Amino acid sequence: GSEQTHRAIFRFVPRHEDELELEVDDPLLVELQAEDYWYEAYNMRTGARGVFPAYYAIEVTK
Amino acid sequence: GSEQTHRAIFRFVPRHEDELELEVDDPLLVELQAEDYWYEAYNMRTGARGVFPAYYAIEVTK
Repeated sequence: GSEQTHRAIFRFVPRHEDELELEVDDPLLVELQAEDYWYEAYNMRTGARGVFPAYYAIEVTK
Repeated sequence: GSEQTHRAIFRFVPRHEDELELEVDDPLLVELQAEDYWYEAYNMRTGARGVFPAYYAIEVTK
């Protein structure tokens, strides 16, 4: 119950405290697709939670 | 030497004060391509300066 929703496609190294670090192909569970084009999610590989630029991830087919 | 170096390909709405807002197709002059995958640049359309995620722009070969 509650599974992967997206996948990171680009390396994202945070510059800000609220951001989620991403490594290519990281499995993601996106909680919100904010209006300002930022995604709020959990990185299923690292377990960390944070935000990142929307275009850094693609949708995974349920 | 203030010629265009890149062009934004994705919409980027800042969440942090040091970021540079981007609209698809904005011509950019990237001053620094930082090691943490963030670009420091000048938006030639708005005249604003700031940083943004590297993968949000492509390099012009003109």
